[PDB]
Amino acid sequence: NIQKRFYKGRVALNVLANNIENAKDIFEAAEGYVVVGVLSKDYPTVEEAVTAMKAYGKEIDDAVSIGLGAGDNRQAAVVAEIAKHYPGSHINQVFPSVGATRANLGEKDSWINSLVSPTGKVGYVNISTGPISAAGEEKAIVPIKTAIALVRDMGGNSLKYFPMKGLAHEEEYRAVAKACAEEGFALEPTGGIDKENFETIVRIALEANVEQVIPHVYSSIIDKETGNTKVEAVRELLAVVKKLVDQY
Amino acid sequence: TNIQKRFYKGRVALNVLANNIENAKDIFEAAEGYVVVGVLSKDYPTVEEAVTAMKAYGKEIDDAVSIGLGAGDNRQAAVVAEIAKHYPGSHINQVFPSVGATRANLGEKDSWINSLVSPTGKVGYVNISTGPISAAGEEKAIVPIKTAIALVRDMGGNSLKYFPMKGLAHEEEYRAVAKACAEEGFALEPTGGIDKENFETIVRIALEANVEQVIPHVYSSIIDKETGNTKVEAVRELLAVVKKLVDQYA
Amino acid sequence: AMTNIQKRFYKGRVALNVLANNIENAKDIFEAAEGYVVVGVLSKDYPTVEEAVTAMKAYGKEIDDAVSIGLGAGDNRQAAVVAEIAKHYPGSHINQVFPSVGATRANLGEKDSWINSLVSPTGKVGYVNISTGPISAAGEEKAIVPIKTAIALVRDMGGNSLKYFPMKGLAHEEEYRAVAKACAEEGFALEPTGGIDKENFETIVRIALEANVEQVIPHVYSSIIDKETGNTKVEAVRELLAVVKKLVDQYA
Amino acid sequence: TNIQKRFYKGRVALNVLANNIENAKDIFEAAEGYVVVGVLSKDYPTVEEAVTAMKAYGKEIDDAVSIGLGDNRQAAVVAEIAKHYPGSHINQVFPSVGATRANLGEKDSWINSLVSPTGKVGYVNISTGPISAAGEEKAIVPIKTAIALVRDMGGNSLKYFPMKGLAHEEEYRAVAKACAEEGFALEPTGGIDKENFETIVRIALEANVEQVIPHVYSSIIDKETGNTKVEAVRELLAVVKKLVDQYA
Ligand SMILES: [Ca+2]
Ligand SMILES: [Ca+2]
Ligand SMILES: [Ca+2]
Ligand SMILES: [Ca+2]
Ligand SMILES: [Cl-]
Ligand SMILES: [Cl-]
Ligand SMILES: [Cl-]
Ligand SMILES: [Cl-]
Ligand SMILES: [Cl-]
Ligand SMILES: [Cl-]
Repeated sequence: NIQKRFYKGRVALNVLANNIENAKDIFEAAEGYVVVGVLSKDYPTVEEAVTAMKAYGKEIDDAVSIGLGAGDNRQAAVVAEIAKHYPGSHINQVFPSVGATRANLGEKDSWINSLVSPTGKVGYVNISTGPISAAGEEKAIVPIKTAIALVRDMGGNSLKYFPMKGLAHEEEYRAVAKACAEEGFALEPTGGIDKENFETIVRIALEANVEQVIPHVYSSIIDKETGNTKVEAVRELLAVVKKLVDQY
Repeated sequence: TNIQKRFYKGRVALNVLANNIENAKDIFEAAEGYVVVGVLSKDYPTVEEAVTAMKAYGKEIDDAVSIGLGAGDNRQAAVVAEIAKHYPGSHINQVFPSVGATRANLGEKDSWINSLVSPTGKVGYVNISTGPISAAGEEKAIVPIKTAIALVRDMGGNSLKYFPMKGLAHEEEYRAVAKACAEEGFALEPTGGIDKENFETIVRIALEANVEQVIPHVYSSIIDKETGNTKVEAVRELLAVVKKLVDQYA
Repeated sequence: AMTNIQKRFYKGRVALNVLANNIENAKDIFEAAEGYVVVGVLSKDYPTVEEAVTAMKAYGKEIDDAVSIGLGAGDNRQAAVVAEIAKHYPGSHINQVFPSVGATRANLGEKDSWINSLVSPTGKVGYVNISTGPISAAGEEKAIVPIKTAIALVRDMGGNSLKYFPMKGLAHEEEYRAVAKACAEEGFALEPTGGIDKENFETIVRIALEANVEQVIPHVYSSIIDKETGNTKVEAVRELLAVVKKLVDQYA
Repeated sequence: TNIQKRFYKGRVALNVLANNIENAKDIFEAAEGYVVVGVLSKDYPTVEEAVTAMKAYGKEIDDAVSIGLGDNRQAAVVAEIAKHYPGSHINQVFPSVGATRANLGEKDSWINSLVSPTGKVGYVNISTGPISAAGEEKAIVPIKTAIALVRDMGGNSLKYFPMKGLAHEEEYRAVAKACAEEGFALEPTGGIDKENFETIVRIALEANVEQVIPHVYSSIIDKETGNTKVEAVRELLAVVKKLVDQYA
């Protein structure tokens, strides 16, 4: 399960894999403190996504993160369906699909995040992150702790805070980290995270006393030519995680 | 059978409770079938016993069963979600955060699921924090009505159950809910404190706003406490008000 | 001889305003606050002026008449009811909508009380919305006016403070500071209301005292009410009093 | 004995001052009853003396007395007089309207609300009490927002003062249009004389203000006796009939 993937129980990386070969190199470079993203959108049917994800899982101790694909809400229903057949270790989901996904897991255990977004209003998140809700003229903009309580009632384990646009919403992010710490809830900062702002983003969460943090680092560490997530980048991220977690 | 068969001229269906299966049959007759009959999960100690009972009701009333929490009791949300794996009924009462689980659990079966959202004292806004953990929070998620509608659609729900209304204590709020539902093409289920003296007003507000589909819930106000039965004459009276109003506005 | 409400301000600067579930809760609150509180009793909770008057007198008998007469639920239809209650019972403090202040002061007659005036944030620093009566609040446009012009009108109508609502906690912080500074310059009192909780209370009181407002009445309602018992939490009142003392003890 | 009897064809009532009871009787006759006669609170040292006087005037002219300020320092005096004598018509400053209404109790009367030209078409100055008029800035508000406030305070009309004759004509016409649209009465005052009276009343009538009370003070008063000139009242009534007969 996912609890094995947190360095000292505090931080697990989430990065994408180009293919199974890349997944294996990533898992090794992270010393196992990682869940590896496999994207539902890369496969034409639920059936094919399941078979692929089981194949990844076999090589990396089922440390698979089931992905939408950069938070793409068109894939929410697909991910909910996949959960009937494959739990992975970690599941990315939009806010309104968390309940369906948890129900679909049935007797299987997994960890499900809930995508909520910056609003420009410190203290408040946008929970309207499914297909119909994201197409609304207005969004449901709610205090962070009220979103956490709803995610709990729906069977989720964390907030996926996306799109962060790196540090563009840093003040808002600090408030989300504080609320998560106060409620004993996990946090997954995502969007525009790179080797340069990674330390800051993870430190903010640990300094706030968020117990479990899963930073997501996607295209910024992907080699454009080969498409592979770079093993040296994964090393560098892990080095940061250790430096920070050892102190906090 | 699809709940759509239960709406008079496609516009209004009653939701009332039944005390036993005979009472349910009498109600279904009195309403000319334009009703779903509430059977409460909280009246059964196991999901299995609730399922067995609900199927027995459904056999006698063309499956026009409304699966109840029990006065919106949020502790029954998980029970109702589990019942949906085994019995879809025609109509399911659920709290906002449990709609998605309930829809998923229906599996290959179809049914109609409402979503409990509450008055806030703030015209234009509803409280969606109606599950066990969310309702215990110090603050609630108070959102514009249409944003709640959109979320309910993404979770697989069919309507807003607007509760507790306290009759017309929140009339201005309720008017705004009806306007939003009409604009969004979404159904509305007014509930709480509805009786023979405010039923017409409450249904009229929704129809005048051009809400397409309305399901008013009328519970204890029409129950004879001596027998425990929902009063058949009350159901006939409510049906007559429905036909008058639907004929006027449809 | 001191006015009743002057007795309710800690060192003359801050009086709490909280609701009570019943008389015993009111008594408990008044003790927890060391009397530096007025307790809200809402007119909307009574179906006649006479019943409200009886009830409010009964609260007053137990808490040195430290009753704050309320509208209830923000329902501006209660403004006329509050104005009529004032003919019979002054309490210590009266909540009123801007256009109903004058009738309320007139109806007090020979009786003494402190009357606030509801004005609202506008999204425009320096300006408040005074269109808070039944007809005016339903208008196509609102009377949006500089803060001091609202203060001077409230004074001509017989009121004592601005009730600044709805604050949404610290959402209108910049607008609120401008209201506080204008109140300070005019020697007028301020009653911040809406979304105040144990976490933002200190900042809300500090913004006002730092700007040199002399008398502040923060209203703390749902955030300190136990939803299960309906009581305003006595331990929350004790905590808020401790904050008030810590601030006020260094603000002169 | 209410003010509705004082409007010629239900449209226009004069308001002019009386210097003594004989002058009041003469004015009431000259206007054929289509007048409220002003008695100034400031002409008496106490409320009680004003009340005794105003009652004596009213006895002679069918209660057709307009209670006058004469001056915002008299606002509180007028509010107090209203406890004891309603007249038919009461002049009041904007912030004292609700006190005055409340003081009337069960007695009926018509209360105006003094609001002022601003130099900004569409906007009136409602800061017309003693403290408000002494402010550095004034509350300058859209006309219809003033009307709604006056209604919430229990007033019946806007007293638009000081007009300075036609110096604020564009503004006045906009006030008339707004009053007509809202079904509210209007009382033009300040510098009205025999030369601009027709123009001022025509503006209100073409705007379709239902009830208009033009106030004509010093321009028709004999300085040597203090009396309002009875022939001037007849001249004004002739203009009122000539105009109003075209609209009613
Ligand atoms: Ca099958
Ligand atoms: Ca038709
Ligand atoms: Ca000072
Ligand atoms: Ca000092
Ligand atoms: Cl981003
Ligand atoms: Cl229910
Ligand atoms: Cl109810
Ligand atoms: Cl100052
Ligand atoms: Cl608020
Ligand atoms: Cl003039």
